[PDB]
Amino acid sequence: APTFVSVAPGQTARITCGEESLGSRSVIWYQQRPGQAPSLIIYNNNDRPSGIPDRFSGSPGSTFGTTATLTITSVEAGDEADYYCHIWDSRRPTNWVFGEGTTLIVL
Amino acid sequence: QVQLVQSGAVIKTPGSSVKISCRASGYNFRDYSIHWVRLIPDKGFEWIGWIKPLWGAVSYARQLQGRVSMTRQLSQDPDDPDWGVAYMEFSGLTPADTAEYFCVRRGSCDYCGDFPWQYWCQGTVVVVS
Amino acid sequence: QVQLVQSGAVIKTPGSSVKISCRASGYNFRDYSIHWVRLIPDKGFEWIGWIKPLWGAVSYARQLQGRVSMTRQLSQDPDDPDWGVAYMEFSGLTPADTAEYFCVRRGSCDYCGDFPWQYWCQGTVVVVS
Amino acid sequence: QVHLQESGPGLVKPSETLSLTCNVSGTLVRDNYWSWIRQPLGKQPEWIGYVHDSGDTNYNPSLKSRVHLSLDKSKNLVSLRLTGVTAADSAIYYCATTKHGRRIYGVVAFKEWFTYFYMDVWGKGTSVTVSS
Amino acid sequence: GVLMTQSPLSLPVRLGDQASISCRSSQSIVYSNGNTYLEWYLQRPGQSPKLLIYKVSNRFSGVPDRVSGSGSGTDFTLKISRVEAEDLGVYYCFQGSHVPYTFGGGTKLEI
Amino acid sequence: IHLENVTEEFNMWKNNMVEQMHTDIISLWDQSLKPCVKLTPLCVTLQCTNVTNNITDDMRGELKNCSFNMTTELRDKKQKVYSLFYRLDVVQINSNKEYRLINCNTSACTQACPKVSFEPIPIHYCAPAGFAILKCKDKKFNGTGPCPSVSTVQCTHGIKPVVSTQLLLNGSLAEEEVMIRSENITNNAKNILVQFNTPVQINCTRPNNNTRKSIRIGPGQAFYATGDIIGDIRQAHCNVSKATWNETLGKVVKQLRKHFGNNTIIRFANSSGGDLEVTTHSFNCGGEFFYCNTSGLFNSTWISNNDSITLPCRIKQIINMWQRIGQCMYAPPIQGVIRCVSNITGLI
Ligand SMILES: *[C@@H]1O[C@H](CO)[C@@H](O[C@@H]2O[C@H](CO)[C@@H](O[C@@H]3O[C@H](CO)[C@@H](O)[C@H](O[C@H]4O[C@H](CO)[C@@H](O)[C@H](O)[C@@H]4O[C@H]4O[C@H](CO)[C@@H](O)[C@H](O)[C@@H]4O)[C@@H]3O)[C@H](O)[C@H]2NC(C)=O)[C@H](O)[C@H]1NC(C)=O
Ligand SMILES: *[C@@H]1O[C@H](CO)[C@@H](O[C@@H]2O[C@H](CO)[C@@H](O[C@@H]3O[C@H](CO[C@H]4O[C@H](CO)[C@@H](O)[C@H](O)[C@@H]4O)[C@@H](O)[C@H](O[C@H]4O[C@H](CO)[C@@H](O)[C@H](O)[C@@H]4O)[C@@H]3O)[C@H](O)[C@H]2NC(C)=O)[C@H](O)[C@H]1NC(C)=O
Ligand SMILES: *[C@@H]1O[C@H](CO)[C@@H](O[C@@H]2O[C@H](CO)[C@@H](O[C@@H]3O[C@H](CO)[C@@H](O)[C@H](O)[C@@H]3O)[C@H](O)[C@H]2NC(C)=O)[C@H](O)[C@H]1NC(C)=O
Ligand SMILES: *[C@@H]1O[C@H](CO)[C@@H](O[C@@H]2O[C@H](CO)[C@@H](O[C@@H]3O[C@H](CO)[C@@H](O)[C@H](O)[C@@H]3O)[C@H](O)[C@H]2NC(C)=O)[C@H](O)[C@H]1NC(C)=O
Ligand SMILES: *[C@@H]1O[C@H](CO)[C@@H](O[C@@H]2O[C@H](CO)[C@@H](O[C@@H]3O[C@H](CO)[C@@H](O)[C@H](O)[C@@H]3O)[C@H](O)[C@H]2NC(C)=O)[C@H](O)[C@H]1NC(C)=O
Ligand SMILES: *[C@@H]1O[C@H](CO)[C@@H](O[C@@H]2O[C@H](CO)[C@@H](O)[C@H](O)[C@H]2NC(C)=O)[C@H](O)[C@H]1NC(C)=O
Ligand SMILES: *[C@@H]1O[C@H](CO)[C@@H](O[C@@H]2O[C@H](CO)[C@@H](O)[C@H](O)[C@H]2NC(C)=O)[C@H](O)[C@H]1NC(C)=O
Ligand SMILES: *[C@@H]1O[C@H](CO)[C@@H](O[C@@H]2O[C@H](CO)[C@@H](O)[C@H](O)[C@H]2NC(C)=O)[C@H](O)[C@H]1NC(C)=O
Ligand SMILES: *[C@@H]1O[C@H](CO)[C@@H](O[C@@H]2O[C@H](CO)[C@@H](O)[C@H](O)[C@H]2NC(C)=O)[C@H](O)[C@H]1NC(C)=O
Ligand SMILES: *[C@@H]1O[C@H](CO)[C@@H](O[C@@H]2O[C@H](CO)[C@@H](O)[C@H](O)[C@H]2NC(C)=O)[C@H](O)[C@H]1NC(C)=O
Ligand SMILES: *[C@@H]1O[C@H](CO)[C@@H](O[C@@H]2O[C@H](CO)[C@@H](O)[C@H](O)[C@H]2NC(C)=O)[C@H](O)[C@H]1NC(C)=O
Ligand SMILES: *[C@@H]1O[C@H](CO)[C@@H](O[C@@H]2O[C@H](CO)[C@@H](O)[C@H](O)[C@H]2NC(C)=O)[C@H](O)[C@H]1NC(C)=O
Ligand SMILES: *[C@@H]1O[C@H](CO)[C@@H](O)[C@H](O)[C@H]1NC(C)=O
Repeated sequence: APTFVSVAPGQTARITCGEESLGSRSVIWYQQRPGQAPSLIIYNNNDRPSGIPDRFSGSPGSTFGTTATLTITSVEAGDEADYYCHIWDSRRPTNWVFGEGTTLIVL
Repeated sequence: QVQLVQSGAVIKTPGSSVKISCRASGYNFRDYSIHWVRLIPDKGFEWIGWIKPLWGAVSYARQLQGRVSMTRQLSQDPDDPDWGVAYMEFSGLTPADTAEYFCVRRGSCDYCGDFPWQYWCQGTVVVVS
Repeated sequence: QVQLVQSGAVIKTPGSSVKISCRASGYNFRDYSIHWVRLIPDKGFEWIGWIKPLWGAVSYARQLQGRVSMTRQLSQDPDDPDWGVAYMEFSGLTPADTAEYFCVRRGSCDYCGDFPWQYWCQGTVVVVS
Repeated sequence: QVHLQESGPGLVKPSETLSLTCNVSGTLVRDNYWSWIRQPLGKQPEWIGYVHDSGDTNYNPSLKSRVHLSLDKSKNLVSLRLTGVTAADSAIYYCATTKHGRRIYGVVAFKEWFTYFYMDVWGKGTSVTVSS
Repeated sequence: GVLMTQSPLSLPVRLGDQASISCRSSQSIVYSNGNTYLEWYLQRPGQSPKLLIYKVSNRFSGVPDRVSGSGSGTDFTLKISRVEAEDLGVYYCFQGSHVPYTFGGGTKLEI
Repeated sequence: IHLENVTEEFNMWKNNMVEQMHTDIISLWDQSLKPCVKLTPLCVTLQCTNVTNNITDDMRGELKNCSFNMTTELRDKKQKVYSLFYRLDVVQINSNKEYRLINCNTSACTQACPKVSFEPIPIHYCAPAGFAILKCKDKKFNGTGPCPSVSTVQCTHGIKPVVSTQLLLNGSLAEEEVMIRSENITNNAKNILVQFNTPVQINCTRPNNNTRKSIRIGPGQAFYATGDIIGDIRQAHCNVSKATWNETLGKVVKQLRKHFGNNTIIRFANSSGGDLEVTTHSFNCGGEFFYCNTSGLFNSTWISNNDSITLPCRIKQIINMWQRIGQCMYAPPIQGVIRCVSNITGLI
């Protein structure tokens, strides 16, 4: 179940999560630091809130028939956390469970 | 020929809804309008409305809108296209509505216009308790 | 309109066989000829051959016989009869065969002759290792 | 400056009416949409759902019957009640706030839009243990 | 009627620049053989109105090489390349397809 | 050419050459169908279900995903195949819930060939040798009574055939004013033609994205069913401009008050009822038929002193035009997001 996103630091990580898209969607990306609470990183399809760091780019949600991705550049040791996607598809019903965890480990 | 058959008379409770089925036969039913006229005793005649059976284009008198409704049923077979049914649904009854109802057809001639009728159903008494 | 779409350019090893599909659309494909012509760099043009798709009657140039083959495929439906496909198969490759190939159609006017072409495919680069 | 504080009994027998509390900071109970989320150990979280004053009381259709959320305007807390604790209930539980948003894709007059939610901040948790 | 709609009326045009006066008809002005009969007028205050062009393109004899008509169907635009003081005043459209003919309203060139 | 000192009484109401054109267009409409496929093997038991969508309890979906047995090119084997249909073409035959087509209890149906189009084209009528066609060229002329300036002609001008019930489209513009015309306005059983001058632009669209899917019924047979819908399941609709419509009603009220006294309240209302394609208004937009609710225009009253209007539509696939006893026409679904632009020109 944990997909291994082993990446060298300074490089680009691409995390895929969730079901293949049918309608227009809205994705939310979270993260889970070990031993701690969750925290949001991305709230719209390509929008991050205030105070959060940059370099977390999101795919636009108008693509019809792909999987939700998340582009990170220049990772570090503090970025070691499990990830979760949370899609809102305008055709499928309300998702009462998150995606499957894509753990992130830096080289 | 042209034949026009209605249903029988009816006792109805006040505030109810009534249905009258005027059945026509002997002519191509998709061509001529069907009008509805009422006779109240000691009031004279009174127009109600008309229907065109081709699409169910209806039109009602102003002082009875919201209360009356019309439907039609065509004949869908390649052998008997002639017979047609018109239904009147009439709601919001008063004891003043006790009267006699007629279904009529336009006269078949070319120069006679829309309103002067020729044929008449045998008339149905509607009596309100 | 008259549209001629070829395939893409391709690397090929020496001594192989290469297939090039010229797809025509926007006209009745069963009527006109499809000619194949080549452009070698620093040689000028060079004719290759022609095909008539009604029965697939082909004819080749002299100095390329035994090496070229032409097939066609029609549209067999009463809905979309316009589109047609002409395949060229070209065998016995040499490094001199690195060139760019073109499928063409006769000009559509009635007084236009058989050879002066109007419409041209986008050209396919063939390159031999 | 906002943070929360969960508290439960901690050691729970099966077939028991569970209850939980959540203390607030800065933002009072009236202001914002609240949400409870569970997460089993080594598993994805399970968004149990959200609550707000004045008729915003939608629940998860997974449980749908044995869970009732509650508020505390007097002491300014958020509380929860579960009925019939099972063995799969051993999960760390999160009270949290959330923010709305109207995602519009078609014509607004034809109801061609939908509301999405997302948790801005989180709590600390309490490992509710189901055991004999 | 087949009344012409002139656009625009007032054109204050500096000396040396271009000018464009369009007319739009209600119908097509196609005469029953193929040759539409369009005309463009002059007017100064105090002179009788006289002709510059008598076709889509072909011009009155004596008219210099700066005025040109073009267009199709309903839309017919006059274009003057270099505007002098003689060009000032009221211009018109005119039809020749079928009677009764209709003049426009009058398009003034100014400075 | 023209003609002088001449006056002829006309008529539009007891005029001929319209009585033969309604026969001509129907008789020509039948000829473009007989070379095409019949749907005898398709009136069959259907197994339907809802399309994948967030469905509500109160409001309802409008597409049904249906699967059914079907023949092959060969006669021994059969196949299972599925398509999408609208709510207005299946009825429930009577746990499970299985449907059937609507027109199968009255008439087998004709698929139109997808090669032919239904777009309007100019038609010029012409009179043969030994006749003539006169044309009134008056400005103020209500269509009945003597025209004082006639003009003969060899053939008529551009006459395109459209099909629409309310709000006729791509019509002929009035000259300067707005003209109402009728046979006898104190009578009501005759319609009232209203022809105005400035055309109201109307945009109409379906934003959904289709896919056609060929199903071979037998030798040389192709049932073009609807494949999958890519994107957002959305509703077809039309737009008109608010201010232009509020203006053009203001013109026709000023015209209507000439026949009814200046001190008269004029108001407008939705259609009184009946079958489908007389309550709404219908049209064909690039090969597909709409039925579009027009309550959003006729909601007014008129005292004797950036936005736009959307109005939602419905799409049937089988039509029953001219209400013929042995006739229907399955229309082929067309690809892509579809829209068209037109000129509302007259009212009825
Ligand atoms: C008839 O008239 C009506 C009434 O005016 C018209 O209805 C309007 O239709 C438009 C579009 O059809 C609609 O516009 C929306 O505006 C929203 C708010 O600005 C936009 O958010 C939205 O675009 C986004 O969604 C699309 C589909 O998902 C994306 O493809 C698009 O790129 C936008 O997505 C961006 O933003 C999101 C934000 O999260 C992001 O996730 C994406 O990655 C991307 O960056 C629509 O365009 C209007 O709201 C409608 N209503 C009104 C009142 O105007 C109708 O169009 C008219 N029809 C015709 C034929 O004229
Ligand atoms: C009232 O009057 C107006 C004015 O004519 C009508 O509007 C026209 O409607 C027709 C048919 O609905 C439109 O014709 C269609 O246009 C499509 C758009 O393509 C245009 O643009 C591309 C891109 O530049 C050009 O390549 C192309 O030549 C067009 O200019 C076409 O895609 C359509 O072709 C489709 O159908 C044919 C049918 O044989 C297929 O074979 C093709 O493969 C293709 O799928 C078609 O040509 C026309 O564009 C409209 N005009 C304008 C200005 O938009 C209204 O329809 C009319 N009102 C009513 C109710 O009919
Ligand atoms: C799928 O569609 C259903 C349609 O019922 C959506 O459920 C509804 O969502 C609304 C929120 O947009 C819920 O709240 C309501 O909001 C209004 C506006 O504030 C409020 O006044 C009402 O009192 C109500 O609280 C509504 O309860 C809810 N209904 C149900 C039955 O769940 C659902 O969100 C859609 N899901 C997706 C993923 O599209
Ligand atoms: C209409 O209903 C039919 C019912 O058969 C739907 O077809 C089936 O749709 C399901 C998904 O809902 C497909 O299952 C999926 O198949 C892929 C690849 O085989 C697999 O990776 C998935 O895990 C899942 O099993 C199924 O293949 C498909 N069958 C056929 C014959 O198409 C159809 O999708 C429905 N249409 C709409 C618009 O909902
Ligand atoms: C003209 O406007 C009036 C006023 O809105 C429309 O009357 C309304 O019509 C709708 C639909 O017929 C009625 O809705 C209800 O829908 C439920 C759905 O199941 C049904 O069970 C009810 O019996 C009823 O049909 C609505 O009640 C009705 N308004 C009133 C006050 O009765 C009328 O439809 C409009 N005309 C046209 C041609 O649309
Ligand atoms: C499929 O569609 C049918 C009919 O629309 C649904 O059945 C009922 O639909 C009405 C209105 O949509 C609801 O008010 C009822 O509650 C529905 N009944 C039931 C038992 O759900 C049906 O729900 C739809 N979905 C499925 C999965 O069959
Ligand atoms: C298509 O044909 C098959 C073959 O008969 C149908 O399958 C049978 O359906 C009946 C009634 O539902 C069952 O009693 C049989 O047991 C089915 N056969 C088998 C082998 O299971 C099928 O229902 C038809 N329709 C569709 C949509 O597939
Ligand atoms: C159409 O116009 C004609 C004449 O312009 C009208 O005919 C006359 O109308 C007046 C009053 O409307 C009557 O007094 C005359 O007796 C009519 N003459 C004839 C020969 O009919 C005609 O009424 C107009 N029709 C409409 C519907 O406006
Ligand atoms: C409707 O769906 C079709 C599905 O094919 C879309 O066509 C694709 O469009 C994308 C966008 O450029 C292309 O990359 C694909 O190659 C197209 N597919 C094919 C098979 O050609 C079409 O764009 C959709 N319509 C709209 C308006 O988006
Ligand atoms: C109907 O659609 C057409 C599409 O071309 C509209 O025409 C353009 O609309 C845009 C609006 O974004 C304007 O900015 C352009 O100036 C319009 N073009 C022209 C030539 O004027 C048209 O406005 C639409 N009509 C309505 C009523 O919505
Ligand atoms: C045409 O549009 C009107 C405007 O929405 C529809 O009327 C509404 O119908 C709903 C129920 O379907 C009612 O709750 C609303 O009160 C109605 N609005 C008004 C202003 O009365 C009408 O239903 C549409 N036509 C059809 C056939 O559905
Ligand atoms: C609808 O009517 C309008 C009238 O305003 C037409 O628009 C003009 O058409 C002429 C002839 O094609 C053009 O020379 C003008 O430039 C058009 N004016 C504008 C503002 O576009 C229009 O062609 C008609 N048809 C449609 C489909 O809109
Ligand atoms: C066909 O079936 C429909 C659905 O019940 C019904 O209303 C109609 O009367 C039927 N047709 C005939 C001719 O009976």
